[PDB]
Amino acid sequence: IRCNDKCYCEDGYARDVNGKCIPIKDCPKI
Amino acid sequence: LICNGGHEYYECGGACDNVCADLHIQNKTNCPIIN
Amino acid sequence: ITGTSTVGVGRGVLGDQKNINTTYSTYYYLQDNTRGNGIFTYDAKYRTTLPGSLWADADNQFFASYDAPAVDAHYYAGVTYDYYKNVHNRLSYDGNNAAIRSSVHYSQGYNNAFWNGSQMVYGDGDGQTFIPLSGGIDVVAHELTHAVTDYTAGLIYQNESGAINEAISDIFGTLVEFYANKNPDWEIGEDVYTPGISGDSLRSMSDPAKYGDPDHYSKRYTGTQDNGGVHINSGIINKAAYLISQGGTHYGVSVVGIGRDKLGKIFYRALTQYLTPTSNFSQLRAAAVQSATDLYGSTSQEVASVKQAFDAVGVK
Ligand SMILES: [Ca+2]
Ligand SMILES: [Ca+2]
Ligand SMILES: [Ca+2]
Ligand code: NA
Ligand SMILES: [Zn+2]
Repeated sequence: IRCNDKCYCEDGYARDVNGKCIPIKDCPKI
Repeated sequence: LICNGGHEYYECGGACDNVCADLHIQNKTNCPIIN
Repeated sequence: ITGTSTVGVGRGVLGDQKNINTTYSTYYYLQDNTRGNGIFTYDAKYRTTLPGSLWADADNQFFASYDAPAVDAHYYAGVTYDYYKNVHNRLSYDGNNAAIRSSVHYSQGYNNAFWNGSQMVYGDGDGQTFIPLSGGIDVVAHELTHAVTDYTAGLIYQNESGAINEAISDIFGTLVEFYANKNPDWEIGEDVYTPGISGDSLRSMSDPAKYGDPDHYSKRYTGTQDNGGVHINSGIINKAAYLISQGGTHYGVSVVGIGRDKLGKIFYRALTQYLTPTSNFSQLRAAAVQSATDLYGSTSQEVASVKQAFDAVGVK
């Protein structure tokens, strides 16, 4: 219904298991 | 707000973040969730 | 499931009693076989797995606090189905009686609702700024209208096409709210937003500027936040739709109101016949003007009022 008040990872980065934004090249398989 | 854990930022934006586990189906710019 | 079509009773988010169409097979399920290929309501149980479990109840009485979001998701989905069927001769969101699926209790403290291409999903809210979002008929109808748009115009959810996508949802969300005719208004989400503030809402169609949204093209947001302002720039279109229906004077420009039914007819035709995935605000104007021409003729008040309303919000 509205936008989401959120923290987002920067482009190039993604959340690990810990919830930390890390370089996408450091993400694991899945 | 603040969003100070590293390589992140605040916005009132879309529903999807970049999450390592989900990158294969969705990300910030390819998000199927319509608010 | 397959069983016997029954009528249960419960209480929604705002504490109002209502009857709901259920299906009995050992348990009573929130499965309404009276509308198309069914309306199905699921429990996501504070998790993010979708759709979760088809809602099962032992006695067909849905009066527990935990039941309330499900009652309203199910009921309001039904109302929205009836609106599209009865008013626009449209059978479910795809026009082919697609099953309508909704999940409630999504995640925890989740201050939003959505359509995900397959189903509706409602958070419970954090309890202070939102309560469970299925409590708002406008919110429910807004989400299902996203499905309608998907299957018709395909308005890309970004920039101007995305703001049109949003406004279409607020327009029909509001028209479904009026159709049900309980406590209708031209505000969005008033029934589930800030339970400790009366009189406010998430957005206003009558006065988008009340919550910082533009009410004129000259004030459009052109940055990248919120998918290029889809929930912001929708104000411009919402204000035009409000003026078409209700009339008024806006930055000195008067518009003659033609009422909600004609508004809905004009915009439904625009959405289903004239809009495309890349439509911008000028193209929506052309679409609404052509729709009103088809329906009412070039010399009509209706055509003139569409032109005046888009002029008043600076959309040429
Ligand atoms: Ca019960
Ligand atoms: Ca409303
Ligand atoms: Ca409030
Ligand atoms: Na209302
Ligand atoms: Zn929306």
